Amino acid sequence: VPNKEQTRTVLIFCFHLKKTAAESHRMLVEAFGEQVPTVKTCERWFQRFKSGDFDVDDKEHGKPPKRYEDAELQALLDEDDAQTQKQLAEQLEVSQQAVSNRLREMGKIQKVGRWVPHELNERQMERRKNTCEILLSRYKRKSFLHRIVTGDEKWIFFVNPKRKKSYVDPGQPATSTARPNRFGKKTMLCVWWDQSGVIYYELLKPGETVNAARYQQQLINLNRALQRKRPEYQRVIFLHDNAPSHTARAVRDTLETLNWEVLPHAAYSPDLAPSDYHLFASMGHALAEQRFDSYESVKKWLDEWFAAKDDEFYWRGIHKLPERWEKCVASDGKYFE
Amino acid sequence: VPNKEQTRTVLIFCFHLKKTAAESHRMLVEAFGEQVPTVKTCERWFQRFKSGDFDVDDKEHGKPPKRYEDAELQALLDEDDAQTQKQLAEQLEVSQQAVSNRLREMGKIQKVGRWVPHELNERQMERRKNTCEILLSRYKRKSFLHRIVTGDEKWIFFVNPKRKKSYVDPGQPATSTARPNRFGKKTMLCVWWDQSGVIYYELLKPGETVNAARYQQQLINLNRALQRKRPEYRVIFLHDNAPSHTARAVRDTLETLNWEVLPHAAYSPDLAPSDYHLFASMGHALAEQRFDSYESVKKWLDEWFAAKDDEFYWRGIHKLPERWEKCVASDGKYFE
DNA sequence: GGTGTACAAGTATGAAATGTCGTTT
DNA sequence: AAACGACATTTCATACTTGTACACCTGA
DNA sequence: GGTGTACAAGTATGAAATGTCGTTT
DNA sequence: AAACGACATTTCATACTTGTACACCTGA
DNA sequence: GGTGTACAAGTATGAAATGTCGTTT
DNA sequence: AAACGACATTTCATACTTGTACACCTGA
Ligand SMILES: [Mg+2]
Repeated sequence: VPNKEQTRTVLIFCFHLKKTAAESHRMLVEAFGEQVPTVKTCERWFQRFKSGDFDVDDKEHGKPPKRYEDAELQALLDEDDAQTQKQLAEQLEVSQQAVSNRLREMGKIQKVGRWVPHELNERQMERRKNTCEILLSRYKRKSFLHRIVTGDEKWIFFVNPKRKKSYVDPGQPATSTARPNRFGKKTMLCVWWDQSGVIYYELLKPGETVNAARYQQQLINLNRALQRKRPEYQRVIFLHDNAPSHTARAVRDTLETLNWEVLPHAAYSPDLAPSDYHLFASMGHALAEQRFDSYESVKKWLDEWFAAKDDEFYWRGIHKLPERWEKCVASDGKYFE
Repeated sequence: VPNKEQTRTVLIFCFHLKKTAAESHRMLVEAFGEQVPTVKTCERWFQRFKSGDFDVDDKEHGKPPKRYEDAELQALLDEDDAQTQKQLAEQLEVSQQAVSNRLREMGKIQKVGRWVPHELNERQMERRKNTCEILLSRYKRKSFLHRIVTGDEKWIFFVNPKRKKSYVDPGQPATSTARPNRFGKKTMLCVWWDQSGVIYYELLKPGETVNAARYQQQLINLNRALQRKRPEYRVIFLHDNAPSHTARAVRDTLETLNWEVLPHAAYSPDLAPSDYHLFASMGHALAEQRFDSYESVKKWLDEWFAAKDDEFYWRGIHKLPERWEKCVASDGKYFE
């Protein structure tokens, strides 16, 4: 028994044993059995050989025509980066599966879009832009992160329920997890800090609130702790979000009469807020799947964490603002990647 | 020139030509060159033919021994269905990458879990098993759907943003969308329907509320409507154990109509036809939809409920049995 | 920020598959 | 000459390992 | 409850690869 | 006989097109 | 929804324009 | 009719609570 390839392999052999084309077939036939290629084929083969050849592979056959240029489909991506296969299958007068494949046939993967903080509008971006433009402007003259202190305020739900992803045979159901209670115990901690480390942190009582005075009282307690915890600082650059409670007529005056550099920070720019993006964020993660039995436990936890984190950490967080702005700007104020 | 495959093929030729090993070999050298297998080899090859073992392909040779047996790592899935590779790994003293694959090898894929309403306290489940148990029992006797009217209430924000999914070259930004303002312009539709269709529905104006008072009034308008649209009508009202629904006030407001309060277990939106099936459809339907006007909403709703094929409603109300048959056989823990 | 997966590219396993050689036929 | 009967010495789909690449999450 | 992606199977291109056959040497 | 022009006859990777299968959404 | 200022718009409360009196030419 | 001082009694410029609006977090 021979085949269709190894077969022709033999004629190469013959071709080197000088046995003439037709000559070879003669053996070839009698070699195995009549059920084999023709003479003609061997002449052709030999003909192909004489020139200096060898079947690297059969040459590409005839194939139907591409029902649609390749980039013709790439145009659409260019228009709407995120459509559905079904959608393109229509714009292309094709099936969807069809597109499934062309897509594979090109780098193309499917990614989910980032969620972003707000529909920033003209005037808002414009603000951001400059803001950084400036801060960044000064960060060049010289580093003042070295003397800047920030802090913001974010919740801490007593139950971070994690949706669990599980490994299993297809058609097999995954681990189901119980939704969170939209109205359950949650303390609203707020903290301040700077490059060298944290500074002072209060954890409100479950269901507590921050008022204009409330705020004030806090800076104060803050200060007392600051001076003691921080030598050098005995100006200091304060950076906090344009809340309504931080944009307090009183506090503006409780701050001024306290003397602190009220560092600017555009509206809706939490990606410009270290406490936000780098600090809370870190927490965010390891703040997960975690459940909190009692308020004290949370504080209990807040402490451990805050501590363990090598001084380095914070440094970075704070020492990011540069690049952060640098983006804020280059991005023309739009948020950024 | 030849190779290893083709070569072997030659000694297939030669064989059949009653040519000898040490003979085939001779040719083989004069054929291509001296850069051809060892005569020895041929001989060996020959023996393989005496048996007719026409070597179709080579044969698996040396290989390291499996570090960790197969159903071994699979036995850890049986414990915690969903661990991380880094974790299964670190329990089989083997690199992670390593795992990725043995998983890959076994017909194993990862899929994210289902979300579900609430943790059912040992007790809370008992409640459900019976509640169903019973209805299900009542159903065997008679088919009381043909007269079942239910309704629950659901919000409707004016903007419903959806994280977008874009196609592009690896490492590349996907078209991003801006977060929904959690607090914002939203209405609060309230509707009742039955197997045959929708009967009546109010859409409480922006930042609206509901109080025993209000509901009564609703329950009532409902009736009116119900009657002028539903000839035949006893009647079975199925509605969640809200606070404004378990109020003695309305407890009477219903009694004063014969209306049959069907039974129902707390934390059980998955037996709320009005919920798991009516809204449900609507949900997709409201995707990425924007509403510039409170009326625009009322508009859509109308158009929609019109659009809905009659049968659809039926199905929703006829799922009820299967649903319970499940409800029970699951012991309360919601199903799937 | 912090993980989690899966490609890419090295490092061994180890029994073929081949080779070398002295020895039977 | 033509095989053999022993060990050497190449061979090469395996199992695993580092090394990355990179979708995505996390703060809003 | 609804829809979006991809693994199956079929199925018509259509030119390279292969056949059949009467010339040519 | 050996091989070549000439007009028929296969092949086989393609490009799509129905069928599904099934993760994951939605309702909460 | 939570918390603030800036401003429009219904109210208490204090200060001019008036009204009622009693008294003398 | 005349023209005061004294107390009422209405009027009206003006110092309080109220009640909307838009703003910035957030997103439970
Ligand atoms: Mg409800």
